[PDB]
Amino acid sequence: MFLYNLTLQRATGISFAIHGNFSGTKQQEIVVSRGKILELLRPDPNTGKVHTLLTVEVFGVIRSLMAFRLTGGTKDYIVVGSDSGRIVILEYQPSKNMFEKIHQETFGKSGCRRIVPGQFLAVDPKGRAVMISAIEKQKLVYILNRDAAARLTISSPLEAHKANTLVYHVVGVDVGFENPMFACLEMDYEEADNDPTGEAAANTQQTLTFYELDLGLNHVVRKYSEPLEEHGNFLITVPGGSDGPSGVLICSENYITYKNFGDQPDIRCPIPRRRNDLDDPERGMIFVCSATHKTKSMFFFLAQTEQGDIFKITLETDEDMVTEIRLKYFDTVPVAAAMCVLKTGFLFVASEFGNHYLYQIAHLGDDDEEPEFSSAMPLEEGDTFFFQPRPLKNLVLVDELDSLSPILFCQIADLANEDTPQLYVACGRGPRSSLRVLRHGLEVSEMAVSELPGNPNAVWTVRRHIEDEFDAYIIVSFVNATLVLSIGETVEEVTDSGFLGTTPTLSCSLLGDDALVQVYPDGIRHIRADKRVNEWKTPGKKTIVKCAVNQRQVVIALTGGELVYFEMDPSGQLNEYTERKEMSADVVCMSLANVPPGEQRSRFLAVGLVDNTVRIISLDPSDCLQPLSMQALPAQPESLCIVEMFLYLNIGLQNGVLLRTVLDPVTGDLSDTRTGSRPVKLFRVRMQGQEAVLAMSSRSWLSYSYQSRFHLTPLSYETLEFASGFASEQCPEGIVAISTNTLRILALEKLGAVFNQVAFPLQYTPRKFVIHPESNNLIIIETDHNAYTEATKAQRKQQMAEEMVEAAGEDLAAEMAAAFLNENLPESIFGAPKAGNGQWASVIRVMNPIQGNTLDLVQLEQNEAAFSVAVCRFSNTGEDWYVLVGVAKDLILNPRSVAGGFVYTYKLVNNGEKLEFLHKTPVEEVPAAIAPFQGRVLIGVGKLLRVYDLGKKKLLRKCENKHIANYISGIQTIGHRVIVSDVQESFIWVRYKRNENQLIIFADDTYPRWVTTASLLDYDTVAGADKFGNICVVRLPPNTNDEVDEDRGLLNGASQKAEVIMNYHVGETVLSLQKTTLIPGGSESLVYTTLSGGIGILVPFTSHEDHDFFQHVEMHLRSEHPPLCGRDHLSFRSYYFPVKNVIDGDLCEQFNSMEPNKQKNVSEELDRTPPEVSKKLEDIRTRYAF
Amino acid sequence: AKHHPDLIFCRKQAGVAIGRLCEKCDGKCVICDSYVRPCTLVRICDECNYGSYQGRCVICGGPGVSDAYYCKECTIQEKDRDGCPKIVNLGSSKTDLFYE
Amino acid sequence: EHLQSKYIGTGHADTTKWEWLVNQHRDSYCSYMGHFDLLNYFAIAENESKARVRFNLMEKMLQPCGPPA
Amino acid sequence: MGKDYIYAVTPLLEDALMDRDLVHRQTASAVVQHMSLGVYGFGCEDSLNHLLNYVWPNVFETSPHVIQAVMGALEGLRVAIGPCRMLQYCLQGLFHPARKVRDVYWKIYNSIYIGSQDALIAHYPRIYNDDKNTYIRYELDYIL
RNA sequence: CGCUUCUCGGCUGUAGUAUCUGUUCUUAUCAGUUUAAUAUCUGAU
Ligand SMILES: [Zn+2]
Ligand SMILES: [Zn+2]
Ligand SMILES: [Zn+2]
Repeated sequence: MFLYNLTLQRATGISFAIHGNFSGTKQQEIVVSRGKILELLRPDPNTGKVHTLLTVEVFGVIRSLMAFRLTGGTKDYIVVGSDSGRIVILEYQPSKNMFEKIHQETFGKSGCRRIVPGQFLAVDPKGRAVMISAIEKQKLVYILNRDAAARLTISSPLEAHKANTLVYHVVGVDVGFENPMFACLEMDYEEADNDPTGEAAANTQQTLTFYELDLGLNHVVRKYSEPLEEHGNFLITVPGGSDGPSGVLICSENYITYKNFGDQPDIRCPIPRRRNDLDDPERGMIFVCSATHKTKSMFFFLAQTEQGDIFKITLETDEDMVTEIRLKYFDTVPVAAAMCVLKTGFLFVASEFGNHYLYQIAHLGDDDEEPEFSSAMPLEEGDTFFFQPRPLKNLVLVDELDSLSPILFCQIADLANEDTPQLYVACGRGPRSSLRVLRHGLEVSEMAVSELPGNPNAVWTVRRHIEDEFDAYIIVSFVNATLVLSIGETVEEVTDSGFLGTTPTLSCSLLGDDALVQVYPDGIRHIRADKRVNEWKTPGKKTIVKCAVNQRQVVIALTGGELVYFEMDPSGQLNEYTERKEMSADVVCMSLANVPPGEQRSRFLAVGLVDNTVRIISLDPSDCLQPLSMQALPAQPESLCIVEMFLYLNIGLQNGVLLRTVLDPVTGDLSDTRTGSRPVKLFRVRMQGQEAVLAMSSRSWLSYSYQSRFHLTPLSYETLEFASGFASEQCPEGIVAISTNTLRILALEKLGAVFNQVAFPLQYTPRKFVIHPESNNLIIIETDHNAYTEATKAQRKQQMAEEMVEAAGEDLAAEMAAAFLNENLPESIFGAPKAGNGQWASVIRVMNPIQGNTLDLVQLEQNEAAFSVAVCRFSNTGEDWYVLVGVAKDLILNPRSVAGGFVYTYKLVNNGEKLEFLHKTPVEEVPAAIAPFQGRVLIGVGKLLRVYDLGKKKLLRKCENKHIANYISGIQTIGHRVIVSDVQESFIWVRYKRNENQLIIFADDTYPRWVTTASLLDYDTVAGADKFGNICVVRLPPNTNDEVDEDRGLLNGASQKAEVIMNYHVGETVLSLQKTTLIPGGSESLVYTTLSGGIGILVPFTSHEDHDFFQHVEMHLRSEHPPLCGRDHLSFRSYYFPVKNVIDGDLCEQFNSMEPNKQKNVSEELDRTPPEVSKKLEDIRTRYAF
Repeated sequence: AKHHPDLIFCRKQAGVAIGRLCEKCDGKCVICDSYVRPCTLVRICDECNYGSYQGRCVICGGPGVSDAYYCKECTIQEKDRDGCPKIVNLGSSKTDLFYE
Repeated sequence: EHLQSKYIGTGHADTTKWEWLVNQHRDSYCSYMGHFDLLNYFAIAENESKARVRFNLMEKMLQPCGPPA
Repeated sequence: MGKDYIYAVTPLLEDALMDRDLVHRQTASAVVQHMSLGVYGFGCEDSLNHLLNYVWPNVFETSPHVIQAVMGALEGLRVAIGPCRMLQYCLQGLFHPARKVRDVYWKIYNSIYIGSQDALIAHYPRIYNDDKNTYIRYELDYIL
C-alpha cells in the first residue's frame, strides 16, 4: 500500500527561542524552534497577544539556534545548526514573508553525530565571528564580514580541534572590537579512560577554556584554561567593552560564579534555596535559563532554577573588576526551555511542557523590599540564603499561548454525541498535566444570549453613520411581525427608530452616509436620519421575493422574478432604473458585491433561479440589466455571497453543499465542499479586520482567508438559523445570530488554530486512559517518578512542623510551624516537590469527559506506581464491569531494579461513577500491558505473557509463555491472535488456542524497533511507532499458517518472519496510533499523535494515478524547494530505516508556498496548471481530514 | 582516483574555494571518476588553493577550465562531506611515462 | 590506524568489548541530547527538567560503563 | 529509472554471483552497487536484500579489485536497505576467533559507522552487564 | 585530333589477480615463536 503524511495540528512545544530585530524595524520578534519547525512570533505590544507570522518546516532537528547582529547593522540574521553537517544563516524577508537562506556552509556528515559540530553554537556579540561546536573533539570558527554590496559573507571555517574533549556549553565572550573569544566548559577524559582504579575519573574537573580568534593570524588558539571546583552546566555572557565587566557567568549546582580571566578573583555566590520546601534530601539546584537584559543604564539577568524560581542577578562593580555578584528572587514561572526578555518590557517564557506564556514586566529592578542576597556577605553553613516564595509581584500574565506537548495518550471518540468525532488527549508533565478535548470547530464565546418569542427568521445590524465605529441598531424579523432593538450597551426594544415593521421585512441597511433603508415585501422605505420616509409601493400585485442591498445599489426581485434597480444619488434619494427584466424562472437569491472605497457603484450581480442556474449581470450604466455568464447547478440554489479576500462567489445550495467561483467580467474555476442536510445560508461577517463568510447548515461554518489561504472551519456551537455582523463596546467584533426562538451575540476570539482546546487539569503525568463504553467515562492512571503521594506530603509537612517546633523553641515561634502547615503553595504554579529518587506517586481517576470533573479518585501507596489500565467484562462472571490496574513497587528506573508488581482489580460498581476495591494480586515483575481477550485478560509481566481470570481471592493464571523476549510493553488482539510488542525488538505474533490453552509464537519481525505503541489495521498488518521517531507497518506474508503446535527457530527467533510495508520518519516519538475517520463523509486514516504536540495523519492512496502524481510532485519539490537547514529530505525521512511507500505531504503542501515562477516551472513539468495542482493537492486533505 | 590506488586525497577541512577541473578531466566525478549526474560543487581547502595553486585541476594539477563536481552517488553516500578532495601526490604514473 | 585517530569510535581488529560498548554509550548519549524528542521522552519518565537531564547525561559521558579492564 | 528494471536483472546477477570466475563476481558487485543507489527510497529493499545474500560471501576475497568492488557494493547497499540490515550482517563476525575474518568484518563495520553513525543507535544489540561494568543502555529501556 | 584491331585489369607503458607447466618434506620426542586450529619457524637427545 501507499500512504501519504499530512499534519493537521503542527507541533507546538518549543525547544529554542531567540529574539531580536528580524524584520529590521524598531519592534522586536521572537523566533522559536519547535524541533522540526521554525516559527516567527510577533509580540504585539498594545494588545499583548502573540501572533505567528511565519511557520516553516525545516525537515531537520534544529540542535541549536542563535541570532546575531552584524556590526553596524539593523537586521538580525538567524544562525541555525542542525543534524545536517551545515551551518545555515537565514534572513527574514518581511516583504515576501519567507526565510531567505543567506548562507550554507558544509563541514561534515549528517545526523546527530558525536564528532561533527552543530550541537553548540556561540557567536561574538559584536558580530564578527561564529563558532559551531560538537560535544566532542572538534569545533569550528567562521569569520563573518560584510562586503561592499552591504552583503553578508563568510570566510572558510577555522578549526579549533582538541582531541578527547567533551564540551558542556559554549558561549561568546564580549570583547569590544578586540580579538573575539569564546568560552567553553570542556573536560579531558583520556586519563579517565586509561586508569582502571575508577578514582581518576572522580577527580577530573571541568576546565573553562577561552579560544581567541586571531584575525591577524587567521587561526584559533586556546588562550586561557582554568579548572573549576565544581561541574558547571552552562554559561552566561556578560556585556563588556564600554558597557560592563566583560566576562562569563558560570552557573552550576548550588553556585553561580563570575570567573573572568586576568585579574578578577573568582566570585562564588550560593544559589538561594526555598525556606523549608520539602523536596531536598540530598538534591542540588541548577539554573536552566539565562535571559540577559540590557536596559541602557545597567544590565541584569533573569536566571531560573529548576523549580521555576526566576532570580534577578546583577553585578556590583568597581572600575572593571567585579566587586560582588548579588541577586534576589524575582518571581516564579513554570519551568522554561528559553526566556526572551524583550525591550518594551515583556518577558516571554517557553515552557517545555504545556503552555507558553507572555508576561508584561510591571516592576523591573525590584530594589525596594525583598531580602536580596549577595556573594560577599560572609555567611557559612551551606547556603543560608532562604527566600520565601510568593505569588506574582513583578510580572502580570498577558498571553497564554496554547500547546499540547507532551501528548502522552490520545483517543478518537464521539463521547459528546456530536456528529464529528473528538480528540481526547492527555498532556503535560507534573502537576500541570491536563486532559484536553479537541474539536475541529472554532471557539464560540457567548457574550450575550436573549430569548425571542415567536420564531424569528432573520436579523440585521446597522449603525447610524458610516463613520460609526460601533453599531446602534439590531433588527429582528419574525414570521409575521418584526422588532427593532437598540444598543445603548443595555439592549432594549425601541419603537421610534423609524422602521415600523408591522409587516415582516426582507432587509435593512445604511444606504446613505447617514441614511437608511428598509425593504419589506409590501414596499421600500428610505429612512433618512431626519425621519423622512420615502415610501415606494409595489407595482401591481406582485410581492417582492428577493433583495440584494449595498451601500449605493439596491436590486429587488418580485414574483415571477422581475428585477427592479434603485440607485442612490449624490442627493441621497433612490432612483429607479428605467429598465425592468423578468428572468426565465423565479429568483431564489440575489447578492451584490460590497462597494469599494474609491468606487461609486458595484459592477456585478449574481442571481440564482429555479432552473438551477446562476446568472452574472453587469450593472455599469453602459450595459445594466444585461447577462454576462451563466453557471448550472445540480440542485436548487439557496444563497449567494460575493467577497474579496481576488473576488469569489460562494454558492450554498438547498442541500448542504457550498461552492466557490472566482470572479471577473467572466467567472472561472470551481471549488466545493459539503457543509450537510440543510439549505446553506451565507452571510458576510467582518472578522479580524477583514471579510469572512458564515455558512449555515446543520452546523455553521466560517470561510475566511488567512495569508492567501482560505480556511473553511466549522464552529463548535449548535445549529443556528440566521447571522449577521456585530460591533459594540460590549463586543468590538462579533456575530449576531439567531436560532429557534433565541438570539445570540457571540464572539469568535481565536481565528488561527484548527482545534478547540478545552483542558481539565490532573494531578500527575497521565500514562493512559480507557473508555468505559457504557455511559462514557475516562479512567485515567496518573504516575510520576520523583513525587510524593499527598499522604506523605501531609506527613512530611507535619514532620517539618514538628521539627520547627522542637528545634530550640524556648526563647520560640511555633507560629512558624502552624503557618507552614496551613498555607499550601499551588503546585501547578510553584512546582511539585521532587521526592528524591525511586519514589512514585500515582492516582486513578474516573472522569466525566463532558464537564471534566473527578468522578472518583483512588490514591495508591508511596512507591506503588500504576502503569497499565484496562476496563473489561469477564465471561465466567456476569455482565458487571471490571477495572484492572497494573502497579509496581520500588521500581528504581536507572539502574533498573524493580521489586515485583501487583495487579489491582476493581469493580467499577454502579453506572461507572465510583470504584470499589475487589482484590490485589502480586506478580513478580511490573505488568506493563493489560488487555481484555475473549472474556479473560492477557497480562504482560515483562518477558512473561500470562492469561488470567477472576478469582474471589486473587487473579488466577490460566496459561503462560516465556519465550517472548526482553520486556512486554503492549498487547493487542484482533480476536484469536495476540500482537505482543517487545520493548526492544518488535511485534511478536502469538496464537491462542481454544481446545488447549497454549500461547504459541508463530511469527515475529526481523528488525529491532523499540516499539512505543501500535495499532491493528487488518487481520494481518500491525502499524507501530517507536522511540526514535519512525512509523512502520508490518504485514504478515500471505501464507503464514497459524496452526503451529508444541526447537530451532529461523534466525534465533520465530520461523515465519513478517515483512515491512512502510517505514517513515516523523521526527518525534509517536505515542498514539489510531485508525479512524475524523470527518463523516470522509474515509479512514491512521491518526498519529506525537510527543512534541503535533498531530498528523497517514492516509492511503486510492488509485495509482493519484499516487504517481503525488510522487512526481514531491520528487520535484525535493529538487526545486530544498529544506532550510540543508538536511536532505529523502535522507531525513530515511533517518533510521530507509523510507518506503510514503509520500511526505508536508513537502507537497509547500507547493502553495513558492514564488509563482517556481510553481509554473514545476506545474508545466507536471503538465497541469498551478491552481489545478493546488486543487488536487488540497483535495486529499479535505477528503480525508481537516 | 579509484584506478590508481596509491593516490591520496588532501582530506583537510574544506573551505570556500571552488575546485576546478582541467580540459583533460572535464566531466569526471572527483571520487568515482564517473561522468554522469553531477550534483554538488567541490570545495577545496585553503592550502590546496593558495597563490600559484589557484584555478588548478583537482586530479591533474593542470590548468583548470570548468568547475569540479561530485556525482549523485557521491552526494547521497555523503562522500562530499569528508575533506578537501585535492589529490596531493603524483605517484608511479605520469612520472615514468614522463621518463618514457 | 589513521581512521581511529581521526574518526573516533571506529575500531579495529583488536577492539575489546569495553571499548566498543563505551563508544556505543557515548554515541547513544550524544544522540539522546541531540534529538529533542528523545530528551522529551526521557524528561517525562522522570520529573527532571530538560537541563537536569542534559547535565545528568553530559556528566555520564566520562566513564559511562565503568572503569576499564 | 531502475525501479522498473531491477526485477528483470536480479535473476541475472543471482547467476553471476554464483559463478566461479571472480570477474563475474566483481562486475556483478558493481551492478549491485549502482542499482542499489539508483532505487534508493523507492521501496525495492527486498530485491537488494536478496542480492546481499549472494554478495556477502565474497567478503573474504583478497584480489584487490574484487574486494574494492564488493566493498563499494556494501557501502552502496548501506543507504539502500538501511544500516540496520548491514549491522545485522556485520555482527557476530566482529569478534570471531580468526584475525582474517575479524579485520574484514571490522572494516565493514567502520564503513557503516562512518557512513551513518546516528542511525546505528536504534540498531545496536542488547548487551547484558558483566560483574564490574554496566552495559545496558537503561535510558532507552524504560517506558511511560 | 579522329577512325580500326589485339592483349591486360575491374565490375606501448602502469597498478593488480586467476590459471597451466616447471620442482620440493614418512624425523621420533620435548620446549618456545606462531596460527582460529594445523601448518610454518627456532633450538636440546
Ligand atoms: Zn562519485
Ligand atoms: Zn586540500
Ligand atoms: Zn585534469
